[PDB]
Amino acid sequence: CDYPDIKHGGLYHENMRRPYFPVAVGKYYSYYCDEHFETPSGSYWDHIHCTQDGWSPAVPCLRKCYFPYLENGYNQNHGRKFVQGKSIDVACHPGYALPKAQTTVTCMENGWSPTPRC
Amino acid sequence: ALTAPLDHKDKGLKSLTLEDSIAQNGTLTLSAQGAEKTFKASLNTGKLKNDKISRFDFVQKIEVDGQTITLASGEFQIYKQNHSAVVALQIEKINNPDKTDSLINQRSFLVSGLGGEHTAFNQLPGGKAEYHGKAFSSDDPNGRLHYSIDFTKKQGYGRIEHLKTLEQNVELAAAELKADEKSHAVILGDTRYGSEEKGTYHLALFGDRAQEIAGSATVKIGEKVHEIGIAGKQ
Repeated sequence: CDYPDIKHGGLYHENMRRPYFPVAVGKYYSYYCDEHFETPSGSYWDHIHCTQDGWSPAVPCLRKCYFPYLENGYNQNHGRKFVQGKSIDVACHPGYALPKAQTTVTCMENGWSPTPRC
Repeated sequence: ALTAPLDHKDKGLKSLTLEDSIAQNGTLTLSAQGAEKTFKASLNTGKLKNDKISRFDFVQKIEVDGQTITLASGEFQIYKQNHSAVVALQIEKINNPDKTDSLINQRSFLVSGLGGEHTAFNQLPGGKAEYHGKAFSSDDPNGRLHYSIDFTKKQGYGRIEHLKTLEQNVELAAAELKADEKSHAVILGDTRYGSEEKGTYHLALFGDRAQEIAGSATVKIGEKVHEIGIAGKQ
């Protein structure tokens, strides 16, 4: 495996490790995830492994979306963390709604889609 | 270390930057003996004891939608030398995904970074040098590091002894001494149980004449990865 291109993250001790690539199958390194992202284990860091099929995890950093405060909406989901791919229905106050007749928001690689607002 | 400014009269290393120890562009708060200091993405190491681990309680935080949510918390471990330092994080708990204003127990140990005056690859002396110091892991702070560098041959090797959580001494196999992106001297090689490969170690040389070494190592026993903080001196 050559130097891992960790989209939305990176290796710890980058400077020390960079000169010694490529690495053999079975080698592994500690890595972190950037702001708005996390590892599949739900942490800010883990180890990335050089396997016969390349680097594992294949998607080392997943978007995490925090449900925002809704003015003119119900705030039962306020606080709550959602992982990339997860969706949630938006409950608005009477007389308010999500734009474009939308009913749910989804955590995409770039954040909430659409933006959760009533 | 958390409150006082930097004075020349302190036994070096005097100052340490904690960039790599701050996650998700948030803040790191270190506390000990009623004192507190927050770091946003130096620690006065000059006040700390040399050739010893200094332990501070830590809390890693991020700001989301107005609310300061705790990412993680535990014990921040720093091993101090004259021209170098090694930082490890014993994570005790992490943000509860379901109740963001609270936490859950989840233990992990990470060697997050280093600090000090790095040796330039062009500052390497001739012949050989030997280094002695500490090896520390999760609930295992009394390991020993033995390391030898042949500067002419551009090679190093060593051993980690006395790690309670390992039951075999770790061989730091013969590894090449290279220059990194900043032209600083570094080594990287295999960790072993005799001849059997278990992970990787890597060291950086510190001081104007390679007086010290500092880095980290890994041992994989089954699926469990053991991270080890390592540092030595002539």
